[PDB]
Amino acid sequence: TPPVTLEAARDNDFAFDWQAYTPPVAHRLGVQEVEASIETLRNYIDWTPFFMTWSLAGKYPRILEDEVVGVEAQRLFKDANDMLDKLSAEKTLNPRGVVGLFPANRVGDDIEIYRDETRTHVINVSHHLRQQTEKTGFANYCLADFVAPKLSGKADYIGAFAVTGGLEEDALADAFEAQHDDYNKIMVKALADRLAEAFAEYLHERVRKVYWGYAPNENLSNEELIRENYQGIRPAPGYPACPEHTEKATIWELLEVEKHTGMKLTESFAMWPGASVSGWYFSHPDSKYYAVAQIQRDQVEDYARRKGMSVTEVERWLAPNLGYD
Ligand SMILES: Nc1ncnc2c1ncn2[C@@H]1O[C@H](CSCC[C@H](N)C(=O)O)[C@@H](O)[C@H]1O
Repeated sequence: TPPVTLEAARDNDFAFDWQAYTPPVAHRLGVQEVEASIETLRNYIDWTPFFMTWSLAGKYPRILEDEVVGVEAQRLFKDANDMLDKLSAEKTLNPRGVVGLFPANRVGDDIEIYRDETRTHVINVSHHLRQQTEKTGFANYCLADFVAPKLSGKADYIGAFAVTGGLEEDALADAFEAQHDDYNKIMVKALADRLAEAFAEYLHERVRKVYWGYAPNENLSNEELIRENYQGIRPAPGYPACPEHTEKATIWELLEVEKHTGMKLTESFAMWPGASVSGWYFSHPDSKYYAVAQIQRDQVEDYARRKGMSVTEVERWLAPNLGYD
């Protein structure tokens, strides 16, 4: 599909009657350190990516009864849960996280995040990109579109989070490495990954039901959570609706992530521990995932201005999304 100008894309933003809508008010404004036990998180694990890591095809639980890999799958599942039992009893891998909710409003392709409900002083800006090709019967989406425009005068909110399967991951994996035990090195890293993703799922439910509080009576099964049968999204920097990784630095500042969790960012803006998830929370009922995809030089240069970066810097961070050489 052919490219459009930045202005043409913005003229085709997500269309919504903000005058008739009351964005749900965040019940708990502020930043809260959290933790979750392995016992708590194991009921929020999505096991299917675990089997994928072990190069086995099929959806859990059906994979256990499969005819070619079911026996192997059952053995992997037993070893995994045996290791979860031990990590749990010995408290040797300890999931940690932090959550925050803030007053927020959209301005253009960005989301202003305010110190307080006066909505004057901006403590941070969450910057977003916009789809920039010809859209047939649909908006040129930008994640900012799911927050009320400041011009509408509607009180709106944004959340963020960072969670990890635990700071101990490297020590446990490295010890299996020193033992030449590649099986259990793979296993403990796969389990840390499951616990991080389970914590992201559990904490998102906590946010919808309690911290933000717009779905207090939600009652979804784990399978329904895996199918994303809830209202709102938790998009993560680096993923297709917000591919620009340096926005993780804004999450780290907003939530004081390292102070509250021990989690760190690298020079490439990768998270440490490896088993880590971070992202935003959007409440809007029409919010959804999509791909920004390829963008043009006008949007790159505008993003650079808004970020305080040179055009050269932004072309490094957005290299995979450049629709030009
Ligand atoms: N287009 C997109 N833009 C931003 N984030 C996306 C995205 N598509 C998926 N995600 C992210 O990926 C997560 C889903 S994958 C994680 C849950 C899954 N049950 C598992 O264990 O693997 C989403 O919650 C969101 O954080």
